[PDB]
Amino acid sequence: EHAKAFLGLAKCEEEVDAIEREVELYRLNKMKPVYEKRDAYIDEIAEFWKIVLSQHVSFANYIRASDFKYIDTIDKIKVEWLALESEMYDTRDFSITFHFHGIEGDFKEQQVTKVFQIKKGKDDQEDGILTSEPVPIEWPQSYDSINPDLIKDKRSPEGKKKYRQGMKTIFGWFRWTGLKPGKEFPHGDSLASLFSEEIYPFCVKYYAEAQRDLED
Amino acid sequence: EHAKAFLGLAKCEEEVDAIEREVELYRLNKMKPVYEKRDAYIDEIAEFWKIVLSQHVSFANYIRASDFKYIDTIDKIKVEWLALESEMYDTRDFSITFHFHGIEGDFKEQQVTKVFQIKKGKDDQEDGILTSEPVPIEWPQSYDSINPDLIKDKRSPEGKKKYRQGMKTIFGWFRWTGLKPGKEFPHGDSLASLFSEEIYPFCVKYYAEAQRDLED
Amino acid sequence: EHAKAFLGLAKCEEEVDAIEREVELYRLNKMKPVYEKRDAYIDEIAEFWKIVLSQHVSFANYIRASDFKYIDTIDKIKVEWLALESEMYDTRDFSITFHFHGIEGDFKEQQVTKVFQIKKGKDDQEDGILTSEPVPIEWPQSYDSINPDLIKDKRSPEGKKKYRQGMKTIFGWFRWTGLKPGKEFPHGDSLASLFSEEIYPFCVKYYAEAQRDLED
Amino acid sequence: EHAKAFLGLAKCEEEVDAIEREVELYRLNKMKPVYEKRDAYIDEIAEFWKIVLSQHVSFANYIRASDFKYIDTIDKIKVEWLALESEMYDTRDFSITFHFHGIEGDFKEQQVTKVFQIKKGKDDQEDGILTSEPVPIEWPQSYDSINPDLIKDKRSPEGKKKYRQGMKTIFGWFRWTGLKPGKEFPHGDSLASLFSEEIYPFCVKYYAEAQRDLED
Repeated sequence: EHAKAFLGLAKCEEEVDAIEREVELYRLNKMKPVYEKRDAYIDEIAEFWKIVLSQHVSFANYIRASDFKYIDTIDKIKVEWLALESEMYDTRDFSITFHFHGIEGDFKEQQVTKVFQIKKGKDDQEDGILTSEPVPIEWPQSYDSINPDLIKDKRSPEGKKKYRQGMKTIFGWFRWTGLKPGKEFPHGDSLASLFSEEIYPFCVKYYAEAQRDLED
Repeated sequence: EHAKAFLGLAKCEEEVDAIEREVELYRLNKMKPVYEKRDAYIDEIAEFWKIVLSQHVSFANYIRASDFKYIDTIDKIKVEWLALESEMYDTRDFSITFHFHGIEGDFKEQQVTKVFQIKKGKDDQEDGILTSEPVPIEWPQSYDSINPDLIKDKRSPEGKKKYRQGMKTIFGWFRWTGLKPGKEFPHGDSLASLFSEEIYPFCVKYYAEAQRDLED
Repeated sequence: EHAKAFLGLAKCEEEVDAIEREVELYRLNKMKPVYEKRDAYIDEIAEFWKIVLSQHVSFANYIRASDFKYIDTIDKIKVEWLALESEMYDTRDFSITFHFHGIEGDFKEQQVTKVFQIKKGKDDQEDGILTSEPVPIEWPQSYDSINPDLIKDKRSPEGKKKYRQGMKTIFGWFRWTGLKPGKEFPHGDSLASLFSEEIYPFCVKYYAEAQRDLED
Repeated sequence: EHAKAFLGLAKCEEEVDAIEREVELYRLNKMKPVYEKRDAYIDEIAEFWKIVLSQHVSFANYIRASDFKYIDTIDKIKVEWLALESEMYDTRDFSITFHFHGIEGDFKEQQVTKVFQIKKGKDDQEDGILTSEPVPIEWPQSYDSINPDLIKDKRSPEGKKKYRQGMKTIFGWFRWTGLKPGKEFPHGDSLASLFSEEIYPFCVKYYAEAQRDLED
């Protein structure tokens, strides 16, 4: 009845995995209402996101300094976890919504939402990896020369170069999917994790740290 | 009403911290019953712990190979989380219970339990650190020469050396407290964490890995 | 006897330290002529440095992406080791010389050299740490608002902020000394090491890697 | 022109590689005589190696604490670099010689030397990796049950287990070659590097540190 034991143990492991999911759902449910309250207070501080995003340590490593002109117009960010809507979603799946104030003559005021979900390929310990769907955004006027929608050739030496430059901008990240390795915005996956795991949850601590450095 | 906002945010952080604790209690409560069931099956495999303990990668780094003779007689381990009994305990606080089969003429069959709880010293980010109380154990006959209870001098060059050698054995770990840095069993705290965070929860995975290496 | 031995060993360590210096001098002397030859070939490839600097992995982490506009105009870099000129210099001491092509009406074409030398503070094991002297540079026109030489106040909340922003640019690095911890360009020392230990010696390997990726 | 330049740079890299070898030979030649002098003084301190080997931080991670009984009898270690004898040897190639005092009726007093040399497999960047030849050693009497030369079966479940246990002892390391990955003493290569790069060169610093702790 070592047999019975082994069979029993295998089933217990499965129950452990089920428990971890139940625990995570509990956490996400309880946190949802507090995030909504927090977000409401955030809306009362006009320059909040601009400050936080410029303060983060590694965020800046992902995007050309050129983009910051536009990143500075972000005045709202909201993350929502998809597993709260349906149990068919992995606990790590989420949507992220940005609002931009825009810039006269260059960049339209607009709201955009992107969705990220996990998938597995089997083969290798792989807990599974993030994927996303491209989502439309109206690019800044000045980015017309590296806009993939305006470049006619993108197959010529010059066109190919312009194309790759655009895909390396923040706007190229919006059409990231994780399904064409080496052909999309680099590390779109790690950027997404930065948001769900660091930036959205601890933004206030980042803001405080930034306002602290104003004094010394 | 940035003021109101800031005050509101500070309170929300506090609620976050409360939620994390509530989440942890939920996890520990749900897991308790599964651990009891698992443990029951473990009891049916006589050499389980001996195998697991010899299999772990880093456990061996903590104790003289000499001790393994006695570690091999362990036939039962149980961890219990104190926060389940009272909310005055930190979520990380726990008791650990060992049973030894013993060895004829050298080591008595016996059961011992040690308790670990967190404390903070303030000063430094310190999430707080583990502490424990010494607990009595009957040492193996052959360890008489480095037994702190039998060494008369322990202040002479020879006595001091014998004393330090005994405190570096597994049995010296049992009187570890974490309150006399540099004078007790080295890294008693990290060893304790090995048990609560790795060895007890994932013992089955370690056992399987060990039985897997039997084949190649 | 044991005495004699210990004195002998102490002297041998001293001889080891002397040998390490002798070995380093040999390396630097033999390398000097090859660097000069190599540099001559480098001068024939106009966009060399621009490409290499944009290619390095961690260089970008040190400076605002804004600065790259100007970093891209660097068309010459030369490192020389001061220990070759005098034995009073530590083997690690060096001068670094930059030439910038400039940008009409924003940034003047110019050549600048900075010197770095080791010093010790004693106590802490410290092999000793880098120091430098501030060296004058004509800042880009567009950097006028965060130029420490043009800010009148720099003590008001706005002036202090503008001042700190300028000191965090590449140009602020040029007045780094390592003598006012926390008040100068962050990690000026690690940046200097990047140049002497990685960028200058292995630039060609970085360039190749960059040209390798340009098609992919 | 550009052609000429590229050919010139390729040749300069080759010269760099040649220089590194020349520098290394210089270092090894100058150090040889100091090591001989130092070793002579080391021979006058009977318990030197025992203390040093028990003191090293990570050495212990490689071998069963059981082996220390025998490691404690080492009273002499000598490393020599083969590149000093012939230029056909890589700078990293070396021989290592141990002398053991032995233990009456368990372990014979004896001297053993092993040789390590680099080889390349091509493709993977591989600077090339260490290889060695098995060298005969008379095993301790008590290790008879896991001695590969005494196990008759080593193909039965018990024999296979005994065999693998022996190959994981320090004595199994002596027949390591690096030519049968996963079937020989684990990480024999990293252990060899520990000796040539850390233990032999800095033994004195380790000894001092150990004598420093002996009072604390």
